[PDB]
Amino acid sequence: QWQEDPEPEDENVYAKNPDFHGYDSDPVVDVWNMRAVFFFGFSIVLVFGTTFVAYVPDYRMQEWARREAERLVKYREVNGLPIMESNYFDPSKIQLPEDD
Amino acid sequence: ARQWQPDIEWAEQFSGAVMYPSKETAHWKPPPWNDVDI
Amino acid sequence: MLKIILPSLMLLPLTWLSSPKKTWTNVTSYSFLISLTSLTLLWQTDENYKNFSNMFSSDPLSTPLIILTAWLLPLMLMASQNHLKKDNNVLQKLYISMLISLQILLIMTFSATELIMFYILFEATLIPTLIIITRWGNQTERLNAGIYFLFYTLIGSIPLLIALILIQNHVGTLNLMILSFTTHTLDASWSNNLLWLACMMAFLIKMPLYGVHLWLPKAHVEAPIAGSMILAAILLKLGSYGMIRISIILDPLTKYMAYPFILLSLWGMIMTSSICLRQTDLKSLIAYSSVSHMALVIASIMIQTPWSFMGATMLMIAHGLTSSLLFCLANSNYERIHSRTMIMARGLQMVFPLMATWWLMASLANLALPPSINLMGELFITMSLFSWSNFTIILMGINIIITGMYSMYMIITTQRGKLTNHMINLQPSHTRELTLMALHMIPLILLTTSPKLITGLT
Amino acid sequence: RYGLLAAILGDKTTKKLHEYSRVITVDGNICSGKNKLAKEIAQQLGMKHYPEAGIQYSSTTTGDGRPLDIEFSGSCSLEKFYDDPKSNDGNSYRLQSWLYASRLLQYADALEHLLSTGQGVVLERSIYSDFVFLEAMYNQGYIRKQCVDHYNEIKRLTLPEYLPPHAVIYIDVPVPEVQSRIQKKGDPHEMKVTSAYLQDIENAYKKTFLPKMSEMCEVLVYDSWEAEDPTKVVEDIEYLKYNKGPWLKQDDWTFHYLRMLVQDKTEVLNYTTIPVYLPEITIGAHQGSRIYNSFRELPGRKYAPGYNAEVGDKWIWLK
Amino acid sequence: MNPITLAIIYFTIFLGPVITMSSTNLMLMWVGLEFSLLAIIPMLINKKNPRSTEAATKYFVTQATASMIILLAIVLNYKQLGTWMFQQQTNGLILNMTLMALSMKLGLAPFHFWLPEVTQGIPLHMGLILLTWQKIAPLSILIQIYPLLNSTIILMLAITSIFMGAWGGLNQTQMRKIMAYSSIAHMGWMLAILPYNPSLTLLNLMIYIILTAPMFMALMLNNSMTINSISLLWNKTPAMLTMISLMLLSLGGLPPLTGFLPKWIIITELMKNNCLIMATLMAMMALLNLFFYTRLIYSTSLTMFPTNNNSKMMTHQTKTKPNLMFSTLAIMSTMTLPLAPQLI
Amino acid sequence: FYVREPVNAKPNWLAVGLSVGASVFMWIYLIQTHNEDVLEYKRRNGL
Amino acid sequence: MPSTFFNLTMAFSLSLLGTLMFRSHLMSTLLCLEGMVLSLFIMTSVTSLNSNSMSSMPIPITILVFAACEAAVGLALLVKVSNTYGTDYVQNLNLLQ
Amino acid sequence: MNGRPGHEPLKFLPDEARSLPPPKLNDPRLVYMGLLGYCTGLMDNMLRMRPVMRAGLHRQLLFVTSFVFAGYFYLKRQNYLYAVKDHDMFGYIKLHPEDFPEKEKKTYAEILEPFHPVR
Amino acid sequence: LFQLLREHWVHILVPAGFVFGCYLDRKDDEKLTAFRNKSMLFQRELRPNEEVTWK
Ligand SMILES: CCCCCCCCCCCCCCCCCC(=O)OC[C@H](COP(=O)(O)OCCN)OC(=O)CCCCCCCCCCCCCCCCC
Ligand SMILES: CCCCCCCCCCCCCCCCCC(=O)OC[C@H](COP(=O)(O)OCCN)OC(=O)CCCCCCCCCCCCCCCCC
Ligand SMILES: Nc1ncnc2c1ncn2[C@@H]1O[C@H](COP(=O)(O)OP(=O)(O)O)[C@@H](O)[C@H]1O
Repeated sequence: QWQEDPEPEDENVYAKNPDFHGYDSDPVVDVWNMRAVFFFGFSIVLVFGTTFVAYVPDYRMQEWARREAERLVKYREVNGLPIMESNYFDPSKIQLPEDD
Repeated sequence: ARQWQPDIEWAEQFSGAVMYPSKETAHWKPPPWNDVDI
Repeated sequence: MLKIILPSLMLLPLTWLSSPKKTWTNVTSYSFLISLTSLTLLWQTDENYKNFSNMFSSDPLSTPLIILTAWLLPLMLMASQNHLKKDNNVLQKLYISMLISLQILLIMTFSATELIMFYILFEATLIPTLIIITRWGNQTERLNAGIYFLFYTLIGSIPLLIALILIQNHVGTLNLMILSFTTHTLDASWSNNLLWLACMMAFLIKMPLYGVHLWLPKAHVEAPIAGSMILAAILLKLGSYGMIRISIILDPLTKYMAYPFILLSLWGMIMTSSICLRQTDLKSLIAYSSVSHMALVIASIMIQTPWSFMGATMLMIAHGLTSSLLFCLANSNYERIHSRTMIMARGLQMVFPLMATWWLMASLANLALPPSINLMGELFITMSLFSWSNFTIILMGINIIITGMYSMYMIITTQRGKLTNHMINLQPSHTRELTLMALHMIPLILLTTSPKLITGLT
Repeated sequence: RYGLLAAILGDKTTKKLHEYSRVITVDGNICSGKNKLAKEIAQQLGMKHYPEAGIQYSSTTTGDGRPLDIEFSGSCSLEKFYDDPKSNDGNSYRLQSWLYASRLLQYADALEHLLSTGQGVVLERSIYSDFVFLEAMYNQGYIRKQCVDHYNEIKRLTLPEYLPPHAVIYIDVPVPEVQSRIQKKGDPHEMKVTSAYLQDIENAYKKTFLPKMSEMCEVLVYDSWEAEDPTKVVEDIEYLKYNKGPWLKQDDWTFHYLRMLVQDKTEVLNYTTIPVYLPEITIGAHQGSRIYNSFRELPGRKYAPGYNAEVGDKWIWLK
Repeated sequence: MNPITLAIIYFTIFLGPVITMSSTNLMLMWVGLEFSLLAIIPMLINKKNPRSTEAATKYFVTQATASMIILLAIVLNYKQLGTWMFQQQTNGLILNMTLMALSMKLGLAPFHFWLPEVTQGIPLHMGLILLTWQKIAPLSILIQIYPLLNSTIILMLAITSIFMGAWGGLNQTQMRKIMAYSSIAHMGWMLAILPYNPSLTLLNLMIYIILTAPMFMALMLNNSMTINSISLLWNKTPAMLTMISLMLLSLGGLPPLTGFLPKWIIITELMKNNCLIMATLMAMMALLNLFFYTRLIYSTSLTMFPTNNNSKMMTHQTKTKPNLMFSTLAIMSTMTLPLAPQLI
Repeated sequence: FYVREPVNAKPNWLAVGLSVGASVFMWIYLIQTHNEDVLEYKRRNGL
Repeated sequence: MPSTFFNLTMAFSLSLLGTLMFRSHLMSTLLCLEGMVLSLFIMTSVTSLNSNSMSSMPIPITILVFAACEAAVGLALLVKVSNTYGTDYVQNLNLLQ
Repeated sequence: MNGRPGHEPLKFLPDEARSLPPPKLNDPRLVYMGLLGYCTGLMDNMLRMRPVMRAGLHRQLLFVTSFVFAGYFYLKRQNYLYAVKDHDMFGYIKLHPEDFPEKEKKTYAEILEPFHPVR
Repeated sequence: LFQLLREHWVHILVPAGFVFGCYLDRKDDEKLTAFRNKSMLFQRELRPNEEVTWK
């Protein structure tokens, strides 16, 4: 037979290091590889990130447009103009193909 | 449990003077390693 | 956007220079913060998109992804610390670097103004991925899987190369900004009808369409967990991002040149969803789940209605996170079980109480439970598809019923029923396994609170 | 490194060959007196003396020179050769193939000393004589036919390039008397060896090795009595005329290329690693990777000679 | 080789291409081609193995008849124009025969059969000189006659070489044979853009030289003429496994590496000139070339083939340091795509 | 140590001095070229 | 002159067909190969002579000098072949397949 | 191109290239060439089996400093070549003006691109 | 201070990238500064003792 190794068993890392956190076999590296992963993972990304993302102001202008509507609807209604006129680019500006 | 490293048989195919050997194409056997013929 | 990128490059020096024992924590801890710098791009207080500089830009469609691409590198490096912890200390530092380059390249591809910059970076991502799948792939067939993943993408890629060089001559620059504000209206010739297919086909291939999706089941099967996460979460979505930015040109033809794909995808959605119903390999079932839920996306990036695109952007980010979560937990069962078979390992909740809660939430994300971005996404694509033709609900209606069935079957035959008598005893759950999951779902819960951020360009 | 430049600007081996400059090798037979005569012939004629090739001869050759672990040296046991003939794992063929590689290294190191220093060479058994062990092994059940073909292929590919032994000495003692010589030798593995197997070894020499080398190189046959008398044998060597043989055509410009070969050990045995996959020879990727990824981590071996600090190398930052 | 002879030959093998390039009198260009033919034949039979004599006798007959055809073109021109050199007026057949003969010398496509056979049975070092240094002298003549040669003839010569080179590569497992089948394809890309952008013809050559020269000095570092032989690279010398991987994928057109630029700009120039028929088919089968490149990748790097026990012995003795330039051109190849604008 | 000593154990002090010294000649020519260049550019054009 | 040039040119093509259609012994080929050099030498000399272009007569001979050595190399390969096979038939030159 | 008037038959960079600005030594490209070089050096050490980064610190320098040296003087030229291209291109546009007339597109108001509805 | 043995030599690699990154992204601005304040929607006139609108 062609020489090759006998199947390597998978160790019960939980037999020694009964506090195994799943990162590395020797205990101190494990502890310091979860004390830095829960922290940088949860403690300052899911928390500081969500804080910053929550405070992004008027994202994509949708906080601005609910007022500009309100003053346009305030202005258009009181002055009697149609609230959403039916052509946007004014007809006067357009130079329609004359013949057709 | 071991990413399967190639066995002898997987290796075998790459021998032979042509990868895809057809009829009267397997007749060809690999050239001498020394580059010298008998 | 060179903080999301330069600091990333520097990760490579850190994976190499750092101590063999401390290499893992330096890399994972630092890219978590790299994700935090990525969050700055989300600060868009105005419609004008952010053109950082000539070559690098980020608009609503790319920003939700760049953050996901940066987010998964930490997770990928945490899910592969177990397998790949049996290596020689230089095989690891190669795997870690390979994972690092994927998001460096993927961050740039998603944040690229010039479409051919997309192509060069687009097709480069195959190099890192093929190495991850072939070199560390457990099964005898990864050499084959790698071939399938390289050729299907490559044969699609060279047509796009010819097409983009073609439009540069026709218009005079491949700059996505200009191409948008310039008049490029195809003329429904027979040739243009080919151009359109040339540009979309390469994107349609890596976004598995029903016709060419055989590469994805084969690739994720033997791929290591980190490669399977990357393929499902970021790699497949590269095809969707491309279809959104490339169909700005080729505006007139897709009105009538899409029918073929749309029907291929919706019928494909049903058959891909159904074969999930009886597939013995769990990783196999998640992969076909990925094909079907991505077949919905190619059917919304082609109908081209504002809501479709918005549904697509919602679903792509959401399904990306969910799929990985499913691929990540599949791996945890695979490593203790040592087999991909779904029938073995029955009853796990009895022995792994929490992983089962993660399994349940992942499945509910997989099927459309309502207070989830996953449902909002499908609800929207469903609406537009209905607008395209009221009949579409029938086919997008057989998929919803099937999607419920396979999603729960994964929970019912893997995480319930009587425990398997005595497989190699299943060691308890590591805290890494559980966090790798928590890190996937906690963002899924947070994004569902404010869906606006992943809402697309439309 | 010795190179044409040296040659163009000197370094012509032709200007260093003396009357005693020859490749003398005593093929001998097992437990015979091959070594004593050799060490002596070396002593009186002033020729370099090279010991019989060993499992760890290559390790003594390279780097520290401390003996390597068995698996690092190819996992070959002459000891296991004897106690377990026709073994399932084939340690006997692996032993023979490593032995051929070891003498290939020894013969090449010998030729390098001969062409550089000009001191003549005594190396005991040679690659040319190695075949007798395999012939006897195939004669009995030790090795199967293909195994033989694989050794012959390696021999045909590498041995012709090297120049032949100038003269060969044959210290012959009969099949029965070597076994009694073996009997008082202390090791038990040498004892209990097949009389017929020893029969096949010396028969293979007499039938093939001598006559073969009779035409090509100066073949001197000595009986045991002539042996144990290094003086007389030495005398006869000094007596033979080094004429017949391929060595006659070795002009300086021809030696240069041969020198540059032996000067490169990685080539000397390049064809020794030919990718012919017979089962005994195959490392196997998982075992081989571990053995390499372990041999390469030994102190002074991680990096090239001169660059590994473990053993005390310095100046690496400017080398 | 008496070092004097080595000098005379090597000088001729080097004066051969240089006279061709420097002179304008075609005649002097022909003898430059003639000297290259005479100088290469001695080196080809250095081992003098039975395979070698076959190699040289083929190379010589193929080279000689082509040389005679090139001379006939010059002789004919001399009577259609007193000049000893091709001009706008030159009869089209005069140029076409020149095109066929030099393609014969380059073994570009229809005459591609001689190149794999000649490359097999000659030492790898001479094989590198045959595939790279010998090729420059014929193309220098073609670059000079750039405007005159007809577009249709070389376009089909180019498409034929891409197809034959790619097909030859998949079946061949003989490493040196594989190097020849890529050079036929790469030569096809070079001539495809020859009537259009000669600068790009040259670029597609240099890059081929900066790619093939490292690749061959890699094959010989372990002197492996078999893929099985290069596959055990992981045991003999592990570091070259990384760059051998990238250089071979660079030889094929994959985008991050330097190898994409030659194909990319040739395609850009052909589309600029409207050959979007021809360019497309070329790029597509160009993809076939990568398949056989990656199959080798598989055997040498991505998968570890089993090795013989004697390999441990070769690891022991100190390894031959690879050449200083192997390292510089290995990084020059595979890593200079960011420097592409200045290259063209 | 080694039975067969390395050829590189004590540095090839020539290879240092032509490697170090060559590079320092490169810079002093390169930096010179730039400032010299900048000037030529300035005077050849307006400034 | 044009008629003579036609004959010489076809002579070169008939010699071309010869060297491109081997049959047994190689020495035939090399011999044919030489038939071309003669035809080229004759044509070059002829036109140079009726163009009174004396500045070019050097060429007719340079052609022969280079062609002679070219042939010398060719024959040494031929002798090398019937030393390794001893029959000089293009037939046995197939090891490289 | 060649044949262009005044062409220097074998020169590297004609003095006319003096007029162009010199490449800033820290131009990203020259800096790349530097890194390209350092890597060559590191690679060499690796292929020759030496401590990768702690060896040949003299060579490291030769490499990073050879590649860079080459760059400034190459880029200096490639820069010129490109600059010639404009001199040449822009000039022609004028000398042959009629062939490159200045089109005058109409404000969208006037032009009427057809509208394909998505519906 | 650059404590060795991967003490601060390495830990400062990635962070430094960030700074360099920010140094470039604020340098890109410096280049793309035409239309500094010449845009139509935002073309205010310079307020007293203010050098330029956006830097
Ligand atoms: C970004 C692109 C994608 C990136 C993916 C990966 C990113 C990982 C790294 C970054 C992680 C943090 C950033 C992403 C999360 C952002 C969270 C967020 O934006 O919260 C906003 C919310 C304010 O609400 P807002 O939408 O502004 O108000 C609406 C006014 N009309 O502020 C809050 O209310 C915070 C509340 C915290 C707790 C909320 C829990 C609510 C759960 C509700 C659903 C429960 C059921 C879910 C079922 C799911 C089933 C699968
Ligand atoms: C655009 C990016 C494209 C993708 C880039 C990343 C992938 C590059 C392609 C890799 C192809 C080969 C993959 C398999 C290689 C296997 C190498 C191996 O097995 O390791 C052994 C080798 C030699 O070992 P040695 O260093 O002597 O020490 C250990 C002795 N046993 O030691 C080694 O070979 C490992 C170390 C090699 C040198 C370091 C290379 C690390 C990867 C650097 C990637 C940089 C990516 C930059 C991305 C930028 C994107 C714009
Ligand atoms: N290829 C081989 N086959 C069998 N035995 C070998 C081989 N190579 C070396 N040997 C062993 O080397 C030994 C050398 O013997 P020697 O030193 O003369 O006396 P002793 O037998 O007392 O050691 C032999 O006995 C033989 O067993």
